[PDB]
Amino acid sequence: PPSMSITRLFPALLECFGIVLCGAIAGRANVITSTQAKGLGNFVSRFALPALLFKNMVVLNFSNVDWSFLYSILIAKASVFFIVCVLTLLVASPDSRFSKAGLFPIFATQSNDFALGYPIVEALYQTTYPEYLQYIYLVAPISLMMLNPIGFIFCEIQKWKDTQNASQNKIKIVGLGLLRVLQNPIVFMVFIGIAFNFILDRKVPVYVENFLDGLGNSFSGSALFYLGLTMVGKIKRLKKSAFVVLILLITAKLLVLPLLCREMVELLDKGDSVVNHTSLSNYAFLYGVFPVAPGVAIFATQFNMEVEIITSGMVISTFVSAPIMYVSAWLLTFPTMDPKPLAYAIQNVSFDISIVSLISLIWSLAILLLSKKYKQLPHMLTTNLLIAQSIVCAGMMIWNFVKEKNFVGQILVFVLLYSSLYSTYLWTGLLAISLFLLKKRERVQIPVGIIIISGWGIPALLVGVLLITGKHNGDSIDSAFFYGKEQMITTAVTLFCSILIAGISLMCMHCVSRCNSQSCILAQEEEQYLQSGDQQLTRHVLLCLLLIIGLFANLSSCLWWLFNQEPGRLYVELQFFCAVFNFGQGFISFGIFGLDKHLSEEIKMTCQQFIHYHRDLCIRNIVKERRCGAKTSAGTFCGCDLVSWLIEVGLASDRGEAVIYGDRLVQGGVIQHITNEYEFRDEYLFYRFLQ
Amino acid sequence: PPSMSITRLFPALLECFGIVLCGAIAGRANVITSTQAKGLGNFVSRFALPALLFKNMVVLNFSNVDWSFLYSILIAKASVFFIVCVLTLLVASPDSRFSKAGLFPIFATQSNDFALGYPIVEALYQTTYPEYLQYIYLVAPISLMMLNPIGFIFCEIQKWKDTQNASQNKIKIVGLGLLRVLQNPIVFMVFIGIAFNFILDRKVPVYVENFLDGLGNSFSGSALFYLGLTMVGKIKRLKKSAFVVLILLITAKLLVLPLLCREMVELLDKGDSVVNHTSLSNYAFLYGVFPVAPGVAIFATQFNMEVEIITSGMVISTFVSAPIMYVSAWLLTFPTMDPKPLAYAIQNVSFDISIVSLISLIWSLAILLLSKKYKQLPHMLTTNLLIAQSIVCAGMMIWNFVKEKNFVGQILVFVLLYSSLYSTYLWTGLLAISLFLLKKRERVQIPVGIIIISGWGIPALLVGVLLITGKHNGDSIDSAFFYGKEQMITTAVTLFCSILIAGISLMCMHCVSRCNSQSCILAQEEEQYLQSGDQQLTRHVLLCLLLIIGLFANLSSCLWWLFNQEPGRLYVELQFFCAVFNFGQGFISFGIFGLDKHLSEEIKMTCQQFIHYHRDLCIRNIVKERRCGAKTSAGTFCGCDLVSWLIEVGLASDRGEAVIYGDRLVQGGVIQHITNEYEFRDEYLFYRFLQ
Ligand SMILES: CCCCCCCCCCCCCCCCCC(=O)OC[C@H](COP(=O)(O)OC[C@H](N)C(=O)O)OC(=O)CCCCCCCCCCCCCCCCC
Ligand SMILES: CCCCCCCCCCCCCCCCCC(=O)OC[C@H](COP(=O)(O)OC[C@H](N)C(=O)O)OC(=O)CCCCCCCCCCCCCCCCC
Ligand SMILES: CCCCCCCCCCCCCCCCCC(=O)OC[C@H](COP(=O)(O)OC[C@H](N)C(=O)O)OC(=O)CCCCCCCCCCCCCCCCC
Ligand SMILES: CCCCCCCCCCCCCCCCCC(=O)OC[C@H](COP(=O)([O-])OCC[N+](C)(C)C)OC(=O)CCCCCCCCCCCCCCCCC
Ligand SMILES: CCCCCCCCCCCCCCCCCC(=O)OC[C@H](COP(=O)([O-])OCC[N+](C)(C)C)OC(=O)CCCCCCCCCCCCCCCCC
Ligand SMILES: CCCCCCCCCCCCCCCCCC(=O)OC[C@H](COP(=O)(O)OCCN)OC(=O)CCCCCCCCCCCCCCCCC
Ligand SMILES: CCCCCCCCCCCCCCCCCC(=O)OC[C@H](COP(=O)(O)OCCN)OC(=O)CCCCCCCCCCCCCCCCC
Ligand SMILES: CCCCCCCCCCCCCCCCCC(=O)OC[C@H](COP(=O)(O)OCCN)OC(=O)CCCCCCCCCCCCCCCCC
Ligand SMILES: CCCCCCCCCCCCCCCCCC(=O)OC[C@H](COP(=O)(O)OCCN)OC(=O)CCCCCCCCCCCCCCCCC
Ligand SMILES: CC(C)CCC[C@@H](C)[C@H]1CC[C@H]2[C@@H]3CC=C4C[C@@H](OC(=O)CCC(=O)O)CC[C@]4(C)[C@H]3CC[C@]12C
Ligand SMILES: CC(C)CCC[C@@H](C)[C@H]1CC[C@H]2[C@@H]3CC=C4C[C@@H](OC(=O)CCC(=O)O)CC[C@]4(C)[C@H]3CC[C@]12C
Ligand SMILES: CC(C)CCC[C@@H](C)[C@H]1CC[C@H]2[C@@H]3CC=C4C[C@@H](OC(=O)CCC(=O)O)CC[C@]4(C)[C@H]3CC[C@]12C
Ligand SMILES: CC(C)CCC[C@@H](C)[C@H]1CC[C@H]2[C@@H]3CC=C4C[C@@H](OC(=O)CCC(=O)O)CC[C@]4(C)[C@H]3CC[C@]12C
Repeated sequence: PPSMSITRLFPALLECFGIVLCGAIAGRANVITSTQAKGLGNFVSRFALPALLFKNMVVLNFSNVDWSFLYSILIAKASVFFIVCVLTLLVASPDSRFSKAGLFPIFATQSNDFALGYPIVEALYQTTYPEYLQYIYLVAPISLMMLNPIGFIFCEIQKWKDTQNASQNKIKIVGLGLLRVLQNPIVFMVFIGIAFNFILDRKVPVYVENFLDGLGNSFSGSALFYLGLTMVGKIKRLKKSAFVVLILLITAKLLVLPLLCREMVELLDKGDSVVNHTSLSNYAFLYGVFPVAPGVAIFATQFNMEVEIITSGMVISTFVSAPIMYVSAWLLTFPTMDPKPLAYAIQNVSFDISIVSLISLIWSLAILLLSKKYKQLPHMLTTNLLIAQSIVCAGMMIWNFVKEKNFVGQILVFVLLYSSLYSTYLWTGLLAISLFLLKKRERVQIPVGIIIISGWGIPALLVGVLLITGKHNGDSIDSAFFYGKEQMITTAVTLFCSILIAGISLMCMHCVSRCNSQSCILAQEEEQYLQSGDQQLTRHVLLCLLLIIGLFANLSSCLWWLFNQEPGRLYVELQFFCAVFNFGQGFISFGIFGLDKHLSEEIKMTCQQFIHYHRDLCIRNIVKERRCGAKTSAGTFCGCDLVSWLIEVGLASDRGEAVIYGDRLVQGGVIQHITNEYEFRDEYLFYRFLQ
Repeated sequence: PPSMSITRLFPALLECFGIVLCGAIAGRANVITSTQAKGLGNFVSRFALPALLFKNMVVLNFSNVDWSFLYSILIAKASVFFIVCVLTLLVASPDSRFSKAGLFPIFATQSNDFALGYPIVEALYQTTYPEYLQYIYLVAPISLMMLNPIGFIFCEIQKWKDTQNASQNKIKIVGLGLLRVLQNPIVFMVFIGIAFNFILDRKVPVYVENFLDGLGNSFSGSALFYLGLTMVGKIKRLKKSAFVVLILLITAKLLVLPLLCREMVELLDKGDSVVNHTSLSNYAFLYGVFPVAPGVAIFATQFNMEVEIITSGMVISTFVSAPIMYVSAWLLTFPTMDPKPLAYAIQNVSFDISIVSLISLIWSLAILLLSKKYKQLPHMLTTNLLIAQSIVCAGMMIWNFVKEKNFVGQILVFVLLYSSLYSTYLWTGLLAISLFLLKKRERVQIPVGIIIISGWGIPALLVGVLLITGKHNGDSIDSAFFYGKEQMITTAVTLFCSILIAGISLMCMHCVSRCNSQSCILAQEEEQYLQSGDQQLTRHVLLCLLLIIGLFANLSSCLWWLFNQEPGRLYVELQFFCAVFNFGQGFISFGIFGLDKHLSEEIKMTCQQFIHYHRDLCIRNIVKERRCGAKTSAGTFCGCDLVSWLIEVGLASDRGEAVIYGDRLVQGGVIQHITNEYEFRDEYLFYRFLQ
C-alpha cells in the first residue's frame, strides 16, 4: 500500500479551503463584520485551542515518540530562522533592521498546522501511520518556544531604539520577550498538559473527557472560518520592493523550509525500514509546505511593525500553500506506482480538479450573465475565455468517462476538449491584445466579432489539420498523446504563438431635493467617472499573467518532450503540472473574477442618535455640493467621505460598520442618492442628505 | 443490558452545561461582548447548523423510520400548543391577548434539541439504540413548520391590532407568517436535504463529505458557547404576575409536555417487543424535558413582544432542565435493577454530584477567602455554611471509598459526614435568622460567636446522642440507615426544627486635582454607598429558599419512611431525590455566590476621538458635582450616568462595550476616580475628568 492515503487529500483540502472560503464570503458580504469576528477569534483562541491542546497532550505517550523527527524539524526551522535573521541584519534599512529581523524569521518559521495542517495530516496519515498525528502538537509549540523568544527579543530591541533613552537594561528586554512568549495560550497550555500527563497515567477523567471533546472538536472548522474572516481586506497593492521581499519570504516559507526539513530527516533518521524512512521524509516535506500561521500577523499588529507586509504575506501564503502542497504530495508519492497506475492517478486528479473547477466556472459565468457586465469589451472577452474554460473542464470529465471505452465518440470528445483548450490559450493571447488596444487608443471602433471568430476558429482549424494528418491511437489514457508526436507539435506551436502574443503586449504595458439634469450635472459627472471604472485593467493584467505562468509551464513541457523525448524521472513532474494547470485555470479565473462585492425600531433609534448628537457636527463641513451650473442641492456627500468621517469620529470600528450604519440611515429616510440612481455604498458617489 | 447507557449521562450534561458555563463567564468578564457575540451567533446559525442538517439528512434513510414516534411527539406538541393558546385566549389582557397567544405556545412547544439535546441522546442511545438519533433532526423541523406558522399568524394578528386598518383580508397575514417560518434556515435546509436525499442514494459525495463533517462538527461545541454568551444579563427581576406566568410556562415546558409525549407514545406504539416499547416511551419522556430553544427568544425580539418574559423564561428553563433530565433519566431506568444494584447506583450518582460540587465549592470558598469579604456578617455566616457544604461532599466521597470496607474508621467518616450535613441544615436555619435580623433595625450586632458555636456543635451533640444509642449496622450501603431507625428519627427532628426556624424568619419578612480633606463630603458619601450594599440580602434569601426546598423534600422522605415504612415503588424516588439534594446544594451555593462581577496606539486613538468630538457634548451634559462642603472638583460623574450617555449617543451598543471604552479612556489618563481609590466600573462611583 502507499505510504499515505493520497486519494483522500483533495477532499480534505477542499474542506479546509472550502470552510475558509465561506468565512471570506461571510466577511466581504458584511454577514459577519470585523468587530463581530472578534468574538469568534476569542472563542477559538482562548477556549477551543487550549482545550484541543490539553486533551491531545494529556493522553500523549511521551515514551513512544520518535524524537529524531522533532530534532530534524527543529534544526531546520532554527536554520531558516538564523539565515533569514542574519540576511536581514546584513542588508536592510538600519532604522528598522531589528524590526525586519524580529518578524521576518517568525514569518518564515511558524506554520498554520493546528488548524490548516492537522486536517490534511489526518486525512493522509490516519489509517497507515497514525503516530504521525502526534508531532503536530509537539513541533509547533516547541518551535514557538525556541524561536519566538529570539524574534521578540529583536522586536523589543527595536522598541528600545524607538525610545533610545538612558535605559541600558539588557535583562528587561529579554524578560519582556519571554513574558510575551509565555503569555501565549499555546505555551502554558502545553506546560499544563504535560504536567497533567505526568500526574495522571494518560487516562483523562470520564467527567471531563466529554467536555474536552466537545470544546476541542469545534476548533478546526471554527478556526478556519475565523481565518477566512480575517483574510478579507488585508492584501493591498504593494511597492515593488515590498513585492520582491514578499516573493523572497514566501519562497523561504514553502521552498527553503520543506527541502531543509526533508534533508535533515534523511540525514538524522536511523530507521531500519526503508519504507518507514521514506514515509517519514515525505511527512517532513509536507510539514514545511504549511502556510504561515496567523499568529505572526497578530504579533506584528501588537508590535505595530510591518503590519502590511506580515498580514499580506500570511494572506498570500495561505493561497500558495494549497497547490504547492497538493503537487508536492502527489509528486512525492509518484515514484511508488507503475506508469500505468501513474496515468490513472494523473487522470483522476485531472477529473477531481475538473469537477471542482467546473462548478466554480458555472458559478462565475452566472455572475457574468446575471450582472449584464459582459457588454463591455474586456468583460466580453473574459466571458468568452471563461466559457472556453468551462468547455475544457467539462470535456475532461466526459473524456475520463469515455477514455478507451467508446472509440466512436472518442474523436468527438477529443476534438471538443482540445479545441476548447487551444481556445483558452489563444484567448489569453487575445486578452493581451485587448488590453494592449485599450492602453493604446480609447474609444476605438474595432469589432469584437473578428476577435471572437478568430479565437474560436484558429483552434478549430488547428484541431482539423491535426485530425487530418496521422491516425487515431485509441490506447493511450492521457489525452495529450491520443494522436502522437503530431498532436504534441500542434499543441506546441499554438502554445508558443500564444505566449509571443501575450509577451509582446505585456512588455509594452438653491435646490434641496433631486435636481434637474442641468442642476444635477455633478451626478452626471460621477456617473461618467463610474463608467470610466468597471473595467479593472489591473485585474485583467493579473489574470493574464497568472495564465501565462501555466502557458510557459506547458510550453516547457512540450519542448522537453519533443527534443529530449526521455522521461528521466523529471518529465513526470512536467506532465502532472501541465495536467493540473490545463483544468485548474478555472480556479484562477474564479478567484479573480468569480468573487466580487459588486455582485424598524432599532433603525429609528440609530437615526435618532445620528440626528441628535451627530447631524450638526463637523459632518456639516464634509457635506457640500458645488454649484451645478446654476443650481445645486449643496447637501451631497461622497460615500467614502462619510465612511471616513464616521470612522474618524468613532461611531464605527471599520468600513463594514460604517457602511452598515449608512444602510440603516438610508432605510431611516435620511441618506439617499442625489438622483436616487443607486444605493449607499463605500464608493465615490454624491448622496443628498434630505433634512 | 439497560435500555440506555445511564452511567454516561452525567458527563454529557457536565459537558453541555460546562460549555455554556464557559460562555457565560466569557460574556460576564467582558472577554466577548454582545456585539462580538453576534459574529459567533451568525456563524453557528448560518453555516454550522445548516451544514449539520444537510449532512444528517442526505444520509438519512426515510425507508426505515418509526413514524409512530414522530406522530406521537407532534400530537403532544400540538395538544400543548392548543391548550396553552386557548388558555391565554380566555384569560389575558385583551390589548395583548394575541401577543400572549402567539408567543407562549411556541415557548412551551419548541426544544433546544439540536445543541442541548443531541449530545445527551448521543451519550444515552448511541451504543444501544442508534436509530434514536435520527428523530432529533426529524421532530424539531417538523414541529417548527407545523406550529410556529400558527404562532406567527397570531403575532401578525396582534400587529394588525397595533395598526388597525380596513383590510379584513387574512391572506396577507397568513402569507407573512409562512414567509417568516420559511426564512428560517432550519426549514429550507431540511427541505434541500430531503431533495438531495431523493436525488442521491444516501451517499454524500466524497468531495463534500469532509467539508460537511468539518463545518458540522463545530456546532455542538459552539452553539452551547453562544448560548452561554447570550445568557448574560437576560435575566431580570420580574413582577409577581410575571413570576406566576413564568412558573406556569416552565411547568408547561418540563411537566406537561414530557408526560403528554410519554402517554401518547404508549398510546400509538404497536411495537411487539415490550423492552423496545418501554425504551421508546422513555425516549419520548426524555425528549420533552429539553429546555426552550433560543429561537423563541429571537422570535420575541423580532416581534418586540414580551422580550423580557420570553428571554428570562428561556434562561431559567435551560437551568431547570439539567437536574430534571438527570432525575428523569435515572428514575425512568430506576426499576430496571435489583435493590442492591439500586443502592450502588444511588451511591454512584451521589459520588458524581459529590466530586463536581466539591470542585465548584472549593472554587467558591477560595473566591470568598481571597476576596476578604468573609469579614462581613451575612458573608461570614454563609462562609461557615459553605465550609459545611464542602465537608459533607468530602465526607460522602470518602464514605463511598470506605463503605463496608474499613469498619474501624466507618464510625469516624459517618460522624464527619452527618455532622456536616446537620450543620448545613442548621446553618440554613441560622442564615434565615440572620437575614431576619438584618431586615430589622440591625443596631444590635449579630451574636457571631454563639451562632457559630451553636451551628457547629448542636449537630455534634445530635451525632453523639445518635452514636450512643443503638448499635452499628455496618451492612447497609446507604448512609441514611447505617445505624437504623434511630438515625431516621434523629435526622427528622433536626430537619424539622431547621424548617420551623426558616419558616418563622421567612414569614417575618475651586479644586481640580484633589478635594481638600475638610472640603470633601460627597466623595465620602459615595464611598459609604458601597458598604451600604455588599450584603446582597436578596441573594442570601434566594439561597435560603432554594435550600429549604430540599430540606422540605428530605423531611417528606424521612416522614414517609418513619410513618408508612413501605417502599411502594415511590419511596425510591424520595431516596434518590434526597441523596441528590444532600450533596447538590454546593451547585446552588456556587451559582448564587461563586460567580459574580465583583471579582497603546489604539487607546490613544480612542482618546483622540474623545478629545475631538465628545467632551463638549458630555461635560456640558453628564458631569455635575455639588459643593463638597466648601469646594469640590465640580467634575465628578457617576459611572452609570456616563455609561448611559455613551449608550444613548452611540459610542457603544450596550453596557459591556461602554465599560470597555471607559476602561480604555481611563488608561488614557482622562477618567479617574475622584480620590483614586477605585477603578472604572459601572456602579455609583464619582469620577473626575482631569483636564
Ligand atoms: C468537567 C468540566 C466542567 C467545566 C465547567 C467550567 C470550567 C471552565 C474552565 C475554564 C474557564 C476559564 C474562563 C476564564 C475567563 C477568561 C479566559 C482567559 O483567561 O483567557 C483565556 C486564556 C489565555 O488567554 P491569553 O491569550 O493568555 O490572555 C492574556 C491574559 N488575559 C493574561 O493573563 O495575560 O486561556 C484560558 O484561560 C483557557 C481556559 C479554557 C479551558 C479549556 C481547557 C481546560 C479545561 C479544564 C481542565 C479540566 C481537566 C482537569 C483534570 C482533573 C483535574 C482535577
Ligand atoms: C493550573 C490549572 C489547572 C486546572 C486545569 C484547567 C486549566 C485552566 C487554563 C489556565 C487559565 C486559568 C484561568 C483562571 C483565571 C485566570 C485569569 C486570567 O488569565 O485573566 C484573564 C481573565 C479575563 O481576561 P481580562 O482581559 O484580563 O479580563 C479582566 C476584566 N474582566 C476586564 O474587563 O478586563 O481574567 C479575569 O478577569 C478572569 C476572571 C473570571 C474567573 C471565573 C472562573 C470560574 C471558574 C469556575 C469553575 C469551577 C468548577 C466548576 C464545576 C462544574 C460547574 C458546571
Ligand atoms: C467541498 C465543497 C466546497 C464548497 C466551497 C464553498 C461553498 C460555499 C457554499 C455556501 C456558502 C454561501 C455563503 C452565503 C453568504 C450569505 C449567508 C446567507 O445567505 O445567510 C444565511 C443563510 C440563511 O439565513 P436566513 O436566516 O434565511 O437569512 C435571511 C437572508 N438574508 C434571506 O435571504 O432572507 O444560510 C446560508 O447561506 C447557508 C449556507 C451554508 C451552506 C452549508 C451547507 C451546504 C454546504 C454545500 C452543499 C453542497 C452539497 C452538494 C452535493 C453535490 C451537489 C452537486
Ligand atoms: C447557491 C445556489 C446554488 C444553486 C445550484 C443549482 C441547483 C443545484 C444543482 C443542480 C441539482 C444537482 C445536480 C447534481 C446531482 C447529480 C450529479 C451528482 O451528484 O453526481 C455525483 C457525482 C459523483 O462522481 P463520480 O460518480 O464520478 O465519482 C467517481 C469519482 N472518482 C472518479 C474520482 C473516483 O458527482 C458529484 O459528486 C457531483 C459534484 C460534487 C462537487 C463537490 C465539490 C464542488 C464544490 C461546490 C459544491 C456546491 C457549493 C454550493 C454553491 C455552488 C453552486 C452549486
Ligand atoms: C482555573 C484554575 C484552576 C486551578 C486548580 C488547582 C490546580 C489543579 C488541581 C490540583 C492538582 C490535581 C489534583 C487532582 C489529581 C489527582 C486526582 C484525580 O484527578 O484523580 C482522578 C479521580 C478519578 O475518580 P475515581 O478513580 O474515583 O473514578 C471512579 C468513578 N466512579 C466511582 C463513578 C466509577 O477523580 C477525578 O476525576 C477528579 C475530578 C476531575 C474533574 C471532574 C469534574 C469537576 C468539574 C471541574 C473540572 C475542572 C475545571 C477547571 C477549573 C476548576 C478548578 C479545578
Ligand atoms: C524566487 C525565485 C528565484 C529568484 C532568483 C533571483 C532573486 C534573488 C535571489 C537572492 C536574494 C537574496 C537577498 C537579496 C536581497 C536584495 C535586496 C532586495 O530584494 O530588496 C531589499 C529591500 C530594499 O528595500 P528599499 O527599496 O530600500 O525600501 C525603501 C523603503 N523602505 O530591503 C528589505 O526589505 C530588506 C529585507 C530583505 C530580506 C531578505 C530575506 C531573504 C531570505 C531568503 C533567501 C534565501 C535563503 C536560503 C538560501 C538557500 C539555502 C542556503
Ligand atoms: C522556481 C522554483 C519553483 C518552485 C515551485 C514551488 C514553490 C513556489 C514558491 C512560491 C513562489 C512565490 C509566490 C508568491 C507570489 C506573491 C505575489 C504578490 O505579492 O502579489 C499579490 C497579488 C495580489 O495583488 P492585488 O494588488 O491584491 O490584486 C488586485 C486585484 N486586481 O497576488 C498574486 O500575484 C498571487 C500570486 C501567487 C499565485 C500562485 C503562484 C503559485 C507559485 C507556485 C505554483 C506551482 C509551481 C509553479 C512552477 C512553474 C514552472 C514553470
Ligand atoms: C420533577 C418536578 C419538576 C419538573 C420541572 C419543573 C416544573 C415546575 C417548576 C417550574 C418553575 C421552576 C423555576 C421557577 C423560576 C421562577 C423565576 C425565578 O425564581 O427567578 C427569580 C430568581 C432571582 O432573580 P433575580 O433577578 O436575581 O432577583 C433579584 C432579587 N431582588 O431567579 C432564579 O434564581 C432563577 C430560578 C431558579 C430556579 C431554581 C430551581 C427550580 C425550582 C424548583 C422546582 C423545580 C425543580 C424541582 C426538582 C429539582 C431537582 C430535580
Ligand atoms: C405548578 C404547581 C402547582 C400549582 C397549583 C396552583 C395553580 C394551579 C393551576 C392554575 C392555572 C390557572 C391558569 C390561569 C392563570 C391564573 C391567573 C394568573 O396566574 O395570572 C394570569 C395573568 C394575569 O396577570 P395580572 O396579575 O392580571 O397582571 C397585571 C398586569 N397586567 O395573565 C397571563 O399572563 C395569562 C397567561 C396564561 C398562561 C397559562 C398557561 C397554563 C399552562 C399549563 C396549565 C395546565 C395545562 C395542562 C392541564 C392538563 C391537560 C388538560
Ligand atoms: C490544488 C489547487 C489547484 C486547488 C485546490 C485548492 C482550492 C480549493 C483553492 C486554491 C485557490 C483558492 C482561492 C484563491 C483565492 C481566493 C480569494 C479569497 O479572498 C480574498 O483573498 C479576497 C478578499 C477581499 O475581497 O478582500 C477567498 C478564497 C479564494 C476564492 C480561494 C478559495 C479556495 C481555492 C479555490
Ligand atoms: C494551480 C492554480 C489553480 C493556481 C492556484 C492559486 C490561485 C487560484 C490563487 C492564488 C493567488 C490568488 C489571487 C491572490 C490575490 C487576489 C487579489 C484579490 O483582490 C484584492 O485585491 C483583495 C481585496 C479585495 O478584493 O477587495 C482577489 C483574488 C486574487 C486575484 C486571487 C485569485 C486566486 C489566486 C490567483
Ligand atoms: C443534576 C445536578 C446535580 C447538576 C446539573 C448541572 C449543573 C452542572 C448545573 C446546575 C446549575 C447550573 C448553574 C446555574 C446558574 C448559573 C448562572 C449562569 O449565569 C447566569 O444565568 C447569570 C449571568 C449574569 O450574571 O449575567 C451561568 C451558569 C451557571 C453557573 C450554571 C452552571 C451549570 C450548573 C451548575
Ligand atoms: C439537583 C440540585 C443540584 C439542584 C440543581 C439546580 C440548581 C443548582 C440551579 C437551578 C436553577 C439555578 C439558578 C438559576 C438562575 C440564577 C440567577 C443567577 O443570577 C442572578 O441572580 C440574576 C442576575 C444575574 O446575575 O444576571 C445566579 C444563579 C441562579 C440563582 C441559579 C443558581 C443555581 C440554580 C438554583
